[PDB]
Amino acid sequence: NPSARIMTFYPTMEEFRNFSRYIAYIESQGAHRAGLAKVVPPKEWKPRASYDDIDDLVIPAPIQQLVTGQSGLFTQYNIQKKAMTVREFRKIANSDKYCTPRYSEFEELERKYWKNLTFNPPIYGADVNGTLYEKHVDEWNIGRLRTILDLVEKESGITIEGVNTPYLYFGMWKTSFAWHTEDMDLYSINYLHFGEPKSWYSVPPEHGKRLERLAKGFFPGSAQSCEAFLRHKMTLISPLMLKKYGIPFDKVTQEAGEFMITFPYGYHAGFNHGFNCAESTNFATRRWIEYGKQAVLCSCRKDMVKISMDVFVRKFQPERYKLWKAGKDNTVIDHTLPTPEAAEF
Ligand SMILES: O=C(O)c1ccnc(-c2cc(NC(=O)c3ccc(O)cc3)ccc2O)c1
Ligand SMILES: [Mn+2]
Ligand SMILES: [Zn+2]
Repeated sequence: NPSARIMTFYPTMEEFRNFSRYIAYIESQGAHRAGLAKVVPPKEWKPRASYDDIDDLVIPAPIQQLVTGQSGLFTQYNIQKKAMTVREFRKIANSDKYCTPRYSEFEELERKYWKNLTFNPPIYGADVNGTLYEKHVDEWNIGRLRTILDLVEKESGITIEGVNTPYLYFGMWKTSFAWHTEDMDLYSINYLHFGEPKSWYSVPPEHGKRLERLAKGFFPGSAQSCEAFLRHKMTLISPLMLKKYGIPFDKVTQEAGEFMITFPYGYHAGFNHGFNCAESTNFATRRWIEYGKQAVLCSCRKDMVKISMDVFVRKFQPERYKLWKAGKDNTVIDHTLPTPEAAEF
């Protein structure tokens, strides 16, 4: 994939069953070079009978997103509100003061997003522990994907919420997620159970460093106070600003019933079009490991997702364990190489 563009995939039912092999397949197709890929499951597939039980479900920690800034550069502050249900949230989301506006093309909605970002602060029901998969769904079950990230709980019992456990995200119009790569520069998977679309922007892993250089110029106090201030997931940067400073990016809209897959060191951001609900978790492959080892983490606060790479290096790269543990493994990552599990392809 020489243009590092966002690809879309339509696996048949036979290809869909083994998750790790399909991930490996799309990397042999170079999907990973965009940092983001969309996957459309066969029409024969569905993760849950109906979404009707849900109105009684609780959102423990609703977050009100207040946004300050101007001229393409914004900082998002997350004011926590008090708990509420899906029935309550849908009421406020479809309300006349928070609902989606009418529009022609997508480009129109996008303009309205970047123009009104900082007015009428919406509520985002984020980080809600839980799944909406029925127990019998055994293909692409975000709850139990069986990838090597499962080695983290198997050898230490540590469950990191949202990372090796699923998260549910209830959004309304204009709720967004700031520019970030995943914790420990992992993969993520995101399924949009129902409702209005979710739009995404993405920067190819091979240019992520350019985005960081730009971000440290725009936010010098923040750069100075943390080795990786973007992991705070508070920074929004408009596509025009990226364009103006010559950072390659791509955009995609995810509609209900479709998957997004993000790749290691793939910076991404986006917003919800209206009331919807999405499930998300991280995962890993053998290719992730070197990213794992070199990832720069937040340096200024505690309770930051940090994962011990020792177990991974001992098991999958034993020849370099001693060099690494002694700090002499000066390996250099090539963002275009696909994961070794694609030797089948
Ligand atoms: O909103 C989404 O659906 C979305 C899409 C893609 N990624 C995420 C995603 C979100 C987060 N967290 C955040 O964006 C976040 C922002 C402010 C906080 O105080 C705490 C957390 C951490 C990793 C992620 O992968 C969120
Ligand atoms: Mn993310
Ligand atoms: Zn920090």
